[PDB]
Amino acid sequence: EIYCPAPPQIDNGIIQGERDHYGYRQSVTYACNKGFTMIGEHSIYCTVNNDEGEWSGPPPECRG
Amino acid sequence: DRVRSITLGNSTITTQECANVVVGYGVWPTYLSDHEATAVDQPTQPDVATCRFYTLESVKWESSSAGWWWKFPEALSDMGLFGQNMQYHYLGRTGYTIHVQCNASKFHQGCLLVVCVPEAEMGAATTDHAFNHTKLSNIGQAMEFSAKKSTDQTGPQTAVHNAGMGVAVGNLTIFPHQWINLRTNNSATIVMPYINSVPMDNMYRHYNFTLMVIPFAKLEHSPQASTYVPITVTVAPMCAEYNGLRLAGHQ
Amino acid sequence: DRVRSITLGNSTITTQECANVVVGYGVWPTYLSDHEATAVDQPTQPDVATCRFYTLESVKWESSSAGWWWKFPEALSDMGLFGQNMQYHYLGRTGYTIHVQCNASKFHQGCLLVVCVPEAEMGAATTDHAFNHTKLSNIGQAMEFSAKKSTDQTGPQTAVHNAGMGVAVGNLTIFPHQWINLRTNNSATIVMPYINSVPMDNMYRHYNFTLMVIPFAKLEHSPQASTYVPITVTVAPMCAEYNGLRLAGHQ
Amino acid sequence: GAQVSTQKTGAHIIHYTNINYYKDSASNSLNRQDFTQDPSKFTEPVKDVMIKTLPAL
Amino acid sequence: GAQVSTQKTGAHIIHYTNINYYKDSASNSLNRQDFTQDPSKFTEPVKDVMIKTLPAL
Amino acid sequence: RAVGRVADTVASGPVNTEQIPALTAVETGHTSQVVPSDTMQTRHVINYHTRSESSIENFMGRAACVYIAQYATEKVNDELDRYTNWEITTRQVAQLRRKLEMFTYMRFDLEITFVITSSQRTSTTYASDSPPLTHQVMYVPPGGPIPKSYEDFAWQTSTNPSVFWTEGNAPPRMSIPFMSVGNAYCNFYDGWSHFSQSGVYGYTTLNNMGHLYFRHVNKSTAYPVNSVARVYFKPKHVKAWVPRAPRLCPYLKARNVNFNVQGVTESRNKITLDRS
Amino acid sequence: RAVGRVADTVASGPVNTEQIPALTAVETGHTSQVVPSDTMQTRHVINYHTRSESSIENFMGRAACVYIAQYATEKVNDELDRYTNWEITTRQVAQLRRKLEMFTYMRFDLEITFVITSSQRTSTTYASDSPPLTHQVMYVPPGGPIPKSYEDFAWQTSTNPSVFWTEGNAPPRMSIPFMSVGNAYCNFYDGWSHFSQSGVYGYTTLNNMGHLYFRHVNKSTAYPVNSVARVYFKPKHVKAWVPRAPRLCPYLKARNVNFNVQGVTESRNKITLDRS
Amino acid sequence: HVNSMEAYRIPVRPQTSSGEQVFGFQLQPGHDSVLKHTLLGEILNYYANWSGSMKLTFMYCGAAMATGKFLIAYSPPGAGVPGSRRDAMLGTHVIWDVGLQSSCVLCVPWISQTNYRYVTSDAYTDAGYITCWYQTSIVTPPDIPTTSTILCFVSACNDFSVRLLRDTPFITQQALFQ
Ligand SMILES: CCCCCCCCCCCCC/C=C/[C@H](O)[C@H](N)CO
Ligand SMILES: CCCCCCCCCCCCC/C=C/[C@H](O)[C@H](N)CO
Repeated sequence: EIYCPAPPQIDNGIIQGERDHYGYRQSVTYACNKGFTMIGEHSIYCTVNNDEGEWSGPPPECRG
Repeated sequence: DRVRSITLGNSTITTQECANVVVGYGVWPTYLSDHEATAVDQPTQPDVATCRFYTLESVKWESSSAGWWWKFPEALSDMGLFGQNMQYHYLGRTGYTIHVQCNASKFHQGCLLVVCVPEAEMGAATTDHAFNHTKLSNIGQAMEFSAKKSTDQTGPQTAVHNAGMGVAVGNLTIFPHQWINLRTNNSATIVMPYINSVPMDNMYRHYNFTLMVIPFAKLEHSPQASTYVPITVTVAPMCAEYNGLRLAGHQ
Repeated sequence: DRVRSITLGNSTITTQECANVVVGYGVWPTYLSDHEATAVDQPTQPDVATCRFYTLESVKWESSSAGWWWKFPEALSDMGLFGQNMQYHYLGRTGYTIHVQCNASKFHQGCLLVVCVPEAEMGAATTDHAFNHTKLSNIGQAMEFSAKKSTDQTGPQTAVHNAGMGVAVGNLTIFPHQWINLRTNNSATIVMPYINSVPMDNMYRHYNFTLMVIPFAKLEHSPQASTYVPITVTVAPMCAEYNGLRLAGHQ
Repeated sequence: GAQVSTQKTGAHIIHYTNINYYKDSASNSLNRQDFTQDPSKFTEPVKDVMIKTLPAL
Repeated sequence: GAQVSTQKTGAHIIHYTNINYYKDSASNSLNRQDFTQDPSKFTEPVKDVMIKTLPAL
Repeated sequence: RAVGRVADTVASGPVNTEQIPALTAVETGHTSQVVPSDTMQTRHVINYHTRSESSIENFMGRAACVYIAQYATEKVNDELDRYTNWEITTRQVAQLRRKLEMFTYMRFDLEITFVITSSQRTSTTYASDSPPLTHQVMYVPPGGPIPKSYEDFAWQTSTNPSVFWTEGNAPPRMSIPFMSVGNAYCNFYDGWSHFSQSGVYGYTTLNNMGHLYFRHVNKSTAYPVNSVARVYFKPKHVKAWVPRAPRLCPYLKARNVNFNVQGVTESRNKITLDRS
Repeated sequence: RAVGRVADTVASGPVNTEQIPALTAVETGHTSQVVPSDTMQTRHVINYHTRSESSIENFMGRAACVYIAQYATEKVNDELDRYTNWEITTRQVAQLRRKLEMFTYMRFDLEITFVITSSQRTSTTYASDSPPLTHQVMYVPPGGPIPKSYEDFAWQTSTNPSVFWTEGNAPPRMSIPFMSVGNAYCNFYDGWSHFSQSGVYGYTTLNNMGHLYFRHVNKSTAYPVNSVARVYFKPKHVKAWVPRAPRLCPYLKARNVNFNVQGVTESRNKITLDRS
Repeated sequence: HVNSMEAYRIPVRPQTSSGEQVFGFQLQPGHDSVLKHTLLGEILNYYANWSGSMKLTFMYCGAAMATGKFLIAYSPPGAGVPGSRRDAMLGTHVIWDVGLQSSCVLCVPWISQTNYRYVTSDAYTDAGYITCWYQTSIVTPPDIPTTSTILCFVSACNDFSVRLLRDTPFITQQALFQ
């Protein structure tokens, strides 16, 4: 099996439900802390394009 | 009117913005007659226990989406007594009723093509390389076309403008189809009879057809609208019968 | 003559020293009529896929043997589509055809009683102690009566002269039975209709009857004869139907 | 609506009278006069009939 | 003036007898055998009839 | 089919049609008439189930106690006098009161049973020879002359109905016609008693059914004995109109509909369920 | 011939034939139908013997006691409280239980009789004048509100059936219809109570017929008295299905079919006999 | 939430993943805390048996521009509680589409081995579970609030029947009222 990265995340947010190993189609979900408003969505997931990796999109950000 | 209600087995489906019902090539699904049949055994015909609306998993319509394809009956292989009668039997003959449903709003826009392609033989991503049997069709998750060409070593060709088979994607409208136009339509339903050159065949080494849905006009809304519209498929077998009871497969 | 042939489903059974057929209490197994039924749903009735001769494992007739008991339908719980229709359904109503077969020679001696006891509620070995649900009936292996009284902490009472239920073992001949007398007989067959006070019931929390075989006159032969005579049971459901399709049990 | 039936007397004024008073049927008297019997379900539970004079085998 | 009506028995000697003794009608027995019902006053109290297969709107 | 026999389910097949028996509108105030054979496939079962135990004669036609009347043979106070009284109202018990406030207007004939059980009062000694005591139950109509005391000649039952009972026998029974002056027994009367919207509020002003006076006919006892008279109403030939919602909160007063507030139902911990 | 009349023996002669009425096969599971006139020479007798006392209505139709309910007038413990209860089951006596476990499925209407016999409790003295005590027997259905104590308003018998009885009269009798929810009274239930094959085993899970609450209506007695209420079931209009073998070993528990082992019969000293 | 009007309000909102559970309760119409105190609860609690099927009529009380789809399922009590929408689609279910008709009637049928079921629940006559799952999602235009409300009504069909009168365990008392 192939395993997705951790990844090094995130600015102004927090992790909900952290398992150490991320596999196929499993999504990370990041809530921004109390005092920051959204820029875009929350949850990205893992993809496969070659035999290694990878993640699907860019990480979110929050303004406040 | 614009309302229709389908009731198969113990489960029913109601719609309120339904265009019509496209009954395949003009054929309602029927049983095998006594002069088209070949197998000399007695078939088992479960009426209510099999023919009902098994719902799949709901896929997400991204704004950058490309399309998705399911492959039947192997996409119905772990649902109910369908996936149990498929193991204990060599043959199998059935028609289907496929109900693709997607509601967003009157402030969203987008248009899907919902087609049922008989025997969509798919070309390889990298040629002179036989691709995997799970990169064509996993058991429950759909599959996804790519936005550009594929460079996989053991997968199919997932460029959506070539529809996987190698034809122009706009020429798919001879296979029995509908559209889900979020301006008017809400749900597309196709009644597909059993299409094969043999009366009954195996269920595991042969995908009788392929349900492809493809967003032609992409999903675009306001940034303050609902940023998650799902697409659920609710497929039901019809007039199913199986033959040649042996031990459980499928090796 | 002394030959009979039963054909159920895709499988047949031939005998050449067969006494007769004991059709329960005079009732051939039938389907549920429209005025005895209670469940308002439509039942699934698999004709050939279920009603066939599932053979169990063959048990060994020792010279010091006591007896064996099976508990139906829970002894047919991992055979074919019977054990799959039992999981995906709340109710279930069926009759059976039980064929116990044992051939040795014309130089062996012995006599079995082959009985089908409706609702053989079994007493505990050690009282004020609820016994286990697998010391009554495992899924495929039969069970065995003991030769003397039992001193188990969580088992049933397996003294064979009291037949488990607490009655005299010779008084079991009102339940529909036969005998396998190795002088004349070879195989015993009982056709048991559906015996219950409800039209359909659950299949897992209720054993509708109990097939007990007991050697009355024990197996004795020469020391130079064949020192291994087996006893095989070949039970087939008849007129089976199930109701209330839900997800797979049985917890 | 009276009912007059036969009393139980020996075999070598022989009537009685029954008026049901209560509106139910659980409130009836006992049904002591049903002597129908069919013992061929337990004595002859066989599929092929066996004449008592012919050999059974 | 006797009255003979039907007892309450189950559905797969079935009569009873009622003599009113007292001159009033408050002195009667209970009227346990009226099973008429009309639930359309509470289920369908509408002015325009609504067929269960047509849309209500 | 016979009367009171519930309907059976007809056969059905796999439909695909423009008929929608499941979609409706509650905004019209119309309860749906969906047969189970409309939304799924059902067989043809035949229901022999009768609705016998649901009718108002089978429902209300069971005798329920309404009062516990206490009296004695030697007066100790005015709660345990030589006689007693009971202003006739069916709102003093909690069981029959809820069965009668399920409908607004009722019209029922009654039959009354008294279960009168004497019991010897505690004292220093108890040994005596006592004749079997006799009880008198007089029904004073609304407006009649009430007995101010025992040994009064208002107990002469000159025109009022009275029953007598020597201990040991069957309990007494008498039947009562529909005794109202309107056309139905108003269980609920949303209004006042005086015309200037004052006085007393509710159904107290409409309950004018009289009194019920109990006494011992036997004059003396060597050691006193406290009797307990329980009254058992039972409606019959009953009609019922305008069904109410059944009462949630338990009662407080025998003339008001006063109540404390409570929740609508018992609370669980989460709205969903979780088990695979 | 009339119904229930046993058959007579026809005449026979000295045969010499290929017909063998005596030779058969038990391996077929068929009991022989050999008339005595088949294996010997018999005359022509006429049997007038009726089978009246063997039918299930004549067999089961005799009243048998099922419980001994003890209660008192002054509470000393919770076994001799001011009231008592009885979870309704016919498996507490040894005589009627064996008559009902001779068939698997029964369907019988019942009629219940109570023989209630008070008896004075031992004390220093006994001299008192006591009114005749009154007993109340309430039948709580499965799920109803049970009375937690005496002087509780659950005894109001608002909807539950209740009988009253003043001592000295005939015993009370009421009839009960076929009260099951299935289609027969399952005497034996070979199965568990929960779906994962656990819980309680046997016919305990199917016996849900309610309770039966006894009490004294009379509030006090100068010196206490212990009453004994015996309940007498009697089946009628009875059907019976799937006959069982009759039980050899005597019972142990009132909910299980637990038993000790014993021999099949009484033992003699030798298999043959000897006398000339 | 029983001491307010928030008891009747089943809340729905736009989701992030489909197939989640809206509500869920056991089908015990005389003993379960959801159903024993309604109009089908107070009349059924006067009895001891009940037969026949029931209804469960819904009503979307959201905005007129919103759009949802739901899957209401009744599963017989064999295999336990359905865990996800894939486990609950196998039993009885009805796919409710929210349109101009703002109601949908799941008619919970009568599947039982006994002719009657007890009101106060025993494990021999257990009756099932009623769930409801997000079929697709809630999709709204802008300038509409998120939290909506679905009202759930219960009724009986024309084959309901009750038996074996008793007294209700809801109205108690200690002393007489004066
Ligand atoms: C010899 C004694 C005879 C006693 C005669 C008493 C008969 C009077 C009983 C009145 C019957 C109706 C009782 C009142 C019911 C009310 O309408 C509702 N409960 C309102 O509270
Ligand atoms: C006023 C008092 C009325 C009392 C009403 C009690 C009636 C209920 C009696 C139930 C009748 C069936 C008794 C149970 C028999 C069982 O089927 C077998 N013995 C199994 O143990």
